Amino acid sequence: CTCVAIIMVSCVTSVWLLCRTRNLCITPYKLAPNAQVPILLALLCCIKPTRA
Amino acid sequence: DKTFPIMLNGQVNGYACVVGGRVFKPLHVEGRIDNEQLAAIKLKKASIYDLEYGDVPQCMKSDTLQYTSDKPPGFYNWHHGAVQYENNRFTVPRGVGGKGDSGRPILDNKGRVVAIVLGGVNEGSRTALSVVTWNQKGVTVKDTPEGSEPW
Amino acid sequence: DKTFPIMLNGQVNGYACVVGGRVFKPLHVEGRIDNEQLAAIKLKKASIYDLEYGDVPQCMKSDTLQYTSDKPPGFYNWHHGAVQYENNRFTVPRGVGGKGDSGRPILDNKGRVVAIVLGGVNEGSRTALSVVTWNQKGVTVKDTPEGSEPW
Amino acid sequence: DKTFPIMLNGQVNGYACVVGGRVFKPLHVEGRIDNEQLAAIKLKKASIYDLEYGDVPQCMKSDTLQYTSDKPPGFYNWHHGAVQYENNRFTVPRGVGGKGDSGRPILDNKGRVVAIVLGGVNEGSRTALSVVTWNQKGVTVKDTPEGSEPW
Amino acid sequence: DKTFPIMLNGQVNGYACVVGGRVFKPLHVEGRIDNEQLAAIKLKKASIYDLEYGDVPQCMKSDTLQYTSDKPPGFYNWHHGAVQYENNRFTVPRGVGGKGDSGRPILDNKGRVVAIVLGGVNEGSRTALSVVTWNQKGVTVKDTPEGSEPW
Repeated sequence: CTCVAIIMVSCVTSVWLLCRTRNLCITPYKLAPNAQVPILLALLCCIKPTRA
Repeated sequence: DKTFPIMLNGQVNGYACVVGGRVFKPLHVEGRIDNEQLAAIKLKKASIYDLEYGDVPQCMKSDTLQYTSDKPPGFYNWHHGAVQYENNRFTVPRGVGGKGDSGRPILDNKGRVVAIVLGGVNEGSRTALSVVTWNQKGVTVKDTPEGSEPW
Repeated sequence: DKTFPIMLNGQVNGYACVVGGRVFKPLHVEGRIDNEQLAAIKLKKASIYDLEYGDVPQCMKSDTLQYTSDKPPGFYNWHHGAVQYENNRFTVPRGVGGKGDSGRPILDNKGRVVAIVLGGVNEGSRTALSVVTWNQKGVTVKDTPEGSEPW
Repeated sequence: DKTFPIMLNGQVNGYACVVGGRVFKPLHVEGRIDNEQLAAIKLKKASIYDLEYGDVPQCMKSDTLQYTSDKPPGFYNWHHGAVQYENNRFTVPRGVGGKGDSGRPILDNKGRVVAIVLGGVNEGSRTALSVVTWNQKGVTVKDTPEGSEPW
Repeated sequence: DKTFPIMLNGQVNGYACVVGGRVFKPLHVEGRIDNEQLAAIKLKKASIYDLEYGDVPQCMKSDTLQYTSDKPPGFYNWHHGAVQYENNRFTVPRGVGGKGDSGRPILDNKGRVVAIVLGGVNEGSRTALSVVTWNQKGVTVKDTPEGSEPW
């Protein structure tokens, strides 16, 4: 019971670290839709595809 | 230009600007926009880059166009006067730089918005404005001089 | 006249008309009546007769009066033109009858309302109107052409 | 003077005058102040004088000075007439003093507020009106005549 | 008249007036005096009455004669305007009430100082001054309004 609490706490901590990186993946580029996006920062590190 | 202000207890303490597709609002001010269409928008909080939501429908999009790259340091338009600096903001005289003047856009000679003011009340005889802009490739940056109180 | 429209998300999508004693609003549209006097009145459901409670205050009652039977074919004025028929409304030419025209009363030459437009956006060569009507002896009915899309 | 009237279901029901030190609003009448600056005043109940707590900010206070006691029996300018008495109230021409228009201040020739009306609808050919007043040394005393009626 | 600004780091930040019998200087400001013969004045702290020691010799005595009690509410010779009330200070308009001009006296029509200002930066629409007065027989009184920042 102590073991399964450690895995549950560490899973929701790393995935909130990754979600904060996910939110900062797109925030410098949503304010300017006219700016081009690199192909490295679209699929490998971040998730978003080319749109519009 | 179309710039709806922000009302709180009868007085005006901020301004909300509209660019192509998206609606801007400073985080430092609290209140409701006078446009009832803009009140139903789900504006979300974010970091210093001031990300909000442009959830407006199709009938009034692209009010003005945001200024692209290749920025010269010459003349630029402003609501209370003129600014003439690219890396920084110009030392505008007094009158402008009081309280509740946040969110006012800075336009170009073709009517293209370049920057949005956020601070820099007064820094002596020379007043510097803390604005957001795009540095080289359209990536939104935030430039803040020293001693820039929220204005 | 006295016809306060309904606004949802800051956009006019329907019109609510007041007849003697009771207010009539189409229930296939959504929103809120902009009058603060009208918004304090409860709403009760019905059929597509589109009934709303007539709990109006004393200072405003008997604004527009309805028209009974013995209705001629005649010529009846309309807010975007004219309609000249008795059994149905006149099939008005195209362009007239866009979106947001529901709930508009059709009046006589003496100001007597004889119909309230609900549906019938497109009806082939000319657009017929799906209105509510008072019959040959004072009972409200509803007339619909086939293939009438609602507003 | 700048006295904001009360609003109830559109029509007026009374006048809430503003005197320096404490704003005056009759609790005999009902409604809400439509002004946004006076809507933030906390509604505190009081004694039989029908008084509202004066939580007005001090900058827009004392714009209307109030007359002290020991008044002369001379002329006083009512909003729709003139009153000439000291202890009792002089007769007003008939017709004025209906319903839902009380709370209007009785001023002097110097513009100072002398008295705040609360009653006096119809009291025969000689129109007497129930009022609050300052008796001899500044004591706020309500005087109501025989057979008084609320306004 | 005869007033001395206080020299602190090159800019003016306060005014040190002189009354017949005893000189004055605001305690909340600091710096150096602008007179060679006032450099021997013993600086001391005191209570909220703003009490200094006027040990100047007879060579520059009897500059500004003081005024007694029973001050009329008429006109007064303020340096940037006028004051027309006795128990409270007159509501001076905007513009006046900046910063760093404490200790400025208020003159009478007979060339007599009646008061010394201390503070009241800004209150909003009007401005109230925290000033010293004499109540009934010559006893020194410090009078302050609510929310008076030193000025």
